[PDB]
Amino acid sequence: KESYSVYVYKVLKQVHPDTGISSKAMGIMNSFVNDIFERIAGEASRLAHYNKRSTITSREIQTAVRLLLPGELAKHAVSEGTKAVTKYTS
Amino acid sequence: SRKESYSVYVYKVLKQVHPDTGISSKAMGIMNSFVNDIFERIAGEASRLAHYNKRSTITSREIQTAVRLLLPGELAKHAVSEGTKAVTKYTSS
Amino acid sequence: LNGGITDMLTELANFEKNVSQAIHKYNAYRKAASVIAKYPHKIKSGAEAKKLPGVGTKIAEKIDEFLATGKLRKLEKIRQDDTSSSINFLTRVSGIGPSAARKFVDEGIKTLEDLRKNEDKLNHHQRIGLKYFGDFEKRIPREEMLQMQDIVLNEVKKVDSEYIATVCGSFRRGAESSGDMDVLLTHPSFTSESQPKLLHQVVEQLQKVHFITDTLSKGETKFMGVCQLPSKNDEKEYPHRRIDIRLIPKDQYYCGVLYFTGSDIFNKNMRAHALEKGFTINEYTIRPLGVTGVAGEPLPVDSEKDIFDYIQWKYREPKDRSE
Amino acid sequence: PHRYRPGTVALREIRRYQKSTELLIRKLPFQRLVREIAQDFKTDLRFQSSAVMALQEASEAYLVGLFEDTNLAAIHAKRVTIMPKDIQLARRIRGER
Amino acid sequence: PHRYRPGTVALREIRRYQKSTELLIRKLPFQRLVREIAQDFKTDLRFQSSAVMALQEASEAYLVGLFEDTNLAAIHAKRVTIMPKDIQLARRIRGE
Amino acid sequence: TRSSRAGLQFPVGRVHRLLRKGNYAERVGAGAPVYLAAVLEYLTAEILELAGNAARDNKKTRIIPRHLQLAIRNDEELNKLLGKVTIAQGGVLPNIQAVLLP
Amino acid sequence: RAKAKTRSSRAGLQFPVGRVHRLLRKGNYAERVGAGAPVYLAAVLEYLTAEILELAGNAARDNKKTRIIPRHLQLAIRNDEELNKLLGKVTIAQGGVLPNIQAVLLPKKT
Amino acid sequence: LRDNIQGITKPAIRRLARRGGVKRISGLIYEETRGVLKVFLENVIRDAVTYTEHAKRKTVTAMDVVYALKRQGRTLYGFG
Amino acid sequence: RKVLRDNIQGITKPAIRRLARRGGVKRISGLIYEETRGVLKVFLENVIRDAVTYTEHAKRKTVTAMDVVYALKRQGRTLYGFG
DNA sequence: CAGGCACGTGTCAGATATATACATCCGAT
DNA sequence: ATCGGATGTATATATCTGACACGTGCCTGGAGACTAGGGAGTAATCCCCTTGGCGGTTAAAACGCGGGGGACAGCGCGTACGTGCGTTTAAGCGGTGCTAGAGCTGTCTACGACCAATTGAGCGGCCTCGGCACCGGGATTCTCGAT
DNA sequence: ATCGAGAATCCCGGTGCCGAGGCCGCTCAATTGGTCGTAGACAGCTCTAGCACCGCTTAAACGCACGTACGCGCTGTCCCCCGCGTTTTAACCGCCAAGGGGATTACTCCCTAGTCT
Repeated sequence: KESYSVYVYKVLKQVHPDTGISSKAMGIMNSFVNDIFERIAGEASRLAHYNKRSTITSREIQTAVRLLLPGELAKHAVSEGTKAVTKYTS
Repeated sequence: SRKESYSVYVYKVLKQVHPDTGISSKAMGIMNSFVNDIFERIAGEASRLAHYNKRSTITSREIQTAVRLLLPGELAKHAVSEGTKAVTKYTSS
Repeated sequence: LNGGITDMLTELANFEKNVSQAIHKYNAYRKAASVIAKYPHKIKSGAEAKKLPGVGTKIAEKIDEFLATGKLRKLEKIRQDDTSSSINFLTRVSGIGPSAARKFVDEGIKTLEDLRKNEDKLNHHQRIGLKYFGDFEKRIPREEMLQMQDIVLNEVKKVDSEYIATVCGSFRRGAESSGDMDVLLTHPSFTSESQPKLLHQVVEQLQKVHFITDTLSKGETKFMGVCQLPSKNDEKEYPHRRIDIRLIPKDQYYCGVLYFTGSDIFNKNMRAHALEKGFTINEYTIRPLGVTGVAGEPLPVDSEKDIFDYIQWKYREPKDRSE
Repeated sequence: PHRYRPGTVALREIRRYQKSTELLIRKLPFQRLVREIAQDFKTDLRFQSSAVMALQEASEAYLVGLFEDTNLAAIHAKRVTIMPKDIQLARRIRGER
Repeated sequence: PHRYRPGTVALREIRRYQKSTELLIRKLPFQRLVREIAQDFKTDLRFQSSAVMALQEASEAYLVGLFEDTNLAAIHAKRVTIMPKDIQLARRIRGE
Repeated sequence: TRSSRAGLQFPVGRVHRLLRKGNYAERVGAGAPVYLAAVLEYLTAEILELAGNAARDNKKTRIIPRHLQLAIRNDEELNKLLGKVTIAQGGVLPNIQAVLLP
Repeated sequence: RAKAKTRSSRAGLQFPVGRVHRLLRKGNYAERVGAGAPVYLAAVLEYLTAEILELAGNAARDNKKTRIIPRHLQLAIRNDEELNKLLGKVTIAQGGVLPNIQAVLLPKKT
Repeated sequence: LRDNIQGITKPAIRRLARRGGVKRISGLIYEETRGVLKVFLENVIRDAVTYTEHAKRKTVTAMDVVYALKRQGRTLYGFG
Repeated sequence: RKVLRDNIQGITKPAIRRLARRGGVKRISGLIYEETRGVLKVFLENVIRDAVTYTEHAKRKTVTAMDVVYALKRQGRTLYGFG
């Protein structure tokens, strides 16, 4: 029963409060988020394997995001992720 | 260091097939890279295919399915036949 | 009334804690035993315990099986299990616990005799706990504990007259007996925003007058050790007792005294009153709760009466802090 | 009578089919084709309806992309009418053959 | 005054460069170009020689494929000379 | 929970569980699920912003897969991130070559 | 304690089932690995390598050489119609390309 | 089941090509597009049926179809 | 320290001509050299970015060949031979 | 072991399309 | 001119949601001092592997120029492909009626995951001689100019 | 449709050369019994959704008739790149300094599952 429906709905309400999303587009977003998460996790896993390190950390996912996404999206994503992790640290 | 490769192995296969032929070092590294690439490809496909079906292990069935997936027609048919003969001879002990 | 049910719940809690690595089953069983021991009626069925909040399905079935048969098959089986019972017995030693219990039983050490024969396998804390196994399990009569308070206070004021030391706990609540000694110490020169030795002089002079005889652990703020009242040299010597001394900053000393005075049900009742009145109270400080829940800076505390005043609650004597 | 210039109603129809998001392929013939091409691999296998719909969607996307690319090739050839030479070259240059 | 007909010397060198397997690009200019592109990102980089060999011959493979597809595009237009418009066709329809 | 602690709306617990059960590495560090949650939140926020801006056009208050395909194809970088994926009943963005037009 | 015989000899293969088992273990593809999986994969690798070197050996033999170099390997891989499909996305160092000229590229003669 | 290939009709190909963005169509386009559609469909069905056979079930699933699609680069969204 | 500049012109016209002859063309239009140089520069930049990011990982200041063949494998090239 | 609770799952007024009649501009001849 | 068709507004369908209540597996356990150990970070080499000059040496790049073949327009038929109008044919839709297998749950039991000893197969040094890279001559083959 | 006169292009040995391949010593990771733990195999039970059938309705497909407009085909111009001398020049080819960093090895710090308060 894995789904990301409530979370993407919360994100949409946060960005566009007045706009609703249909069920078909909801499933498309579910598939898109699963695709991106699988891609990043696989890239991070093989990157950990090449460097002979046995654990995935914040640095390895940061590098995987740097490879996978194009330029300005990559820099925005890494900035937001570093902000989130340094918030969670404190 | 302790670098590992498929040197001894591919040389034995060649001498089994062609008794009067040698391999240059660059070509030997090429064969090594080819073997590693095919191994990684087949093992990754088998791993994914095991993960879908909620199974927690890799066995002969999904490797056979993987080599039916990546390998095309004739090559796949002969590879499946050779693999299944080999595994039957092994389990016969 | 219900002594057997409470005893069985206590035994099950002990087995869950020491054998099962299940602290939460142990806590649930102890809570059930406490709420059952306070029930002023002889239990007639597990469902009767189940109607009131507390006791769940498993404990109700176990109580029903006891009422039908007079025992629990699982409890009887685990009582005669040499490994589990040996682990449970070994966890009674101060310092020798679950990890040590499993390791010792795995290497054949199951009784106190094997522990004494294997001294080199025990650390200092485990060795001292083994040495005073009988003494530690004894309760302290209020008169002996008054005498220990007297000795501690004279030694503390001998170290420096500016020190403030308070014996908290069930004794401060007026109970006729306690299982150990709890002393809280402070000095005006030591605040939260200000010596690494202030505990040391008190500990050293308590060593000098031969009141405290063993040290289990000692740091700059917390000391746990073993003490014993001086003998008359013509009467039986007093058993060894556990003593803890906690150094707390002056701005947190009274909050610490309130925490370590208890009682526990009184602690949660006061904490819930503070929360429903807009304050958060911990062991150390008292802080406001905003309209968004954000905790503020700690408020100045100079007495227990102060803490009672902030939560608009009449100051209750520790004798009246049973719940 | 009033007739249209060749290409005019073609442009109207290209707009009306490019704006909307239909399936453009009759469901029953596609399903029959899928069942008839699947029986070669395994005899008497069942099909979920969503599987047939997914196959139709994938075929639509693949074919529409191929047609866009081969139109681009035809326009490259100083030509406006598409011929099968264009389709096979679009397939070959994309590595599919 | 014996001059070969235009195009014939083209086919016979086509035979030569399809029969042999060298690098077809000088090592030093390629290495300097690689170092320039590298220092565009970040400074103070050193390259192993195997790395720049890998870049060199991967680049040869890519350019060979691009010119093969460009030739296909040119022959499609009833033409034997490849102009850049063929290159944008190959790049566009290949999907890059 | 940690998602509130990290100031995020995607579930750090669920993505940590997936990293456990997806079998990518033998052990996973503490900040890995948090950092993935942040990245996924950013990507989803970008997609929904573009989709809502597209839905502002056509006077549609509800997101349609056609709107999502339009928003993806209009952007430059998101076009390349999702180049080899097809959106079901998404259609294509309107485009007619100049030579065809009279 | 009998005389140990390697599992590759038990299955009658040349590639090591043991090394493939080890790589499957510490490659993190699945939690558990069955017994027949490495021997099946080793047999598959045996067949693929045998095909490649047989074709490369033939390409060396009809080129009047008695040692396989990368040119022969790439010719053998790219010459076959379906073996190419397995390796259609790969480039081979010092490989070269097959000699092919389109018909219109040839002179019109006449 | 016999000539389902002719099931997809010439106006259907014409409409699909219109969505592709083309103006004029030859006569021979229809046979070539039928052939390429058949080869693409059998390429997808082979992998989908292989997945179904591995699962020991006698019905395919749309999940198998999207898996077979993702295997050969044509990723599909909106089905799981 | 010796900042390199103006090396894209180092890829000479005869080099592009030789690569084209290997490709199989008969004649070459005069202005495809600049386009080929641009095509090559963008391809090298795409590969080098991934290689440099791989080399930034593991805090290594030298770019080996194994990480760059990993970078080539990322972009659907899967180079054999080296490494 | 006991609670607390955050997702998952039915179920209905109502925003949200959605198809159907005229007026207007454009579009080709 | 001139006769007709894609967009703006009303306007009655229609319809697919979002908030609202149950249910049920997740989920954190609640406050913190130690505490004796495991991975991970840090300092100290060794050497080797890349970089930077240094001067010969010449294959290859740069350049110029005649001119010939192809890129590019332009014109002309002409047949293949758009529109347009019957008509007819099979697709959608809406029911029914079975029932094959998708999916779920409860036992076990036969595979695999660890784990000490043991050894033999594979990895580094280490020669050594032969397959093959050059290398001029001598025939062969290919190509262009006349006629 | 030929011949003839020159430029590429394979066959003759030789020459030597460096690396392919046995060979030996070493060592560490497959291999062999043994224990436990649990992951699927296998059964049985629901129940649902997928196949089959029938009728009704109507919108799209098919066939036929025209009109005409892009597609080839053929000339005609000219210009642009190719073939082939000359004239630089920068790539090779060793031949060393030299020093910076990538592996190894000993030492010390987050963390860590409890252990107890």
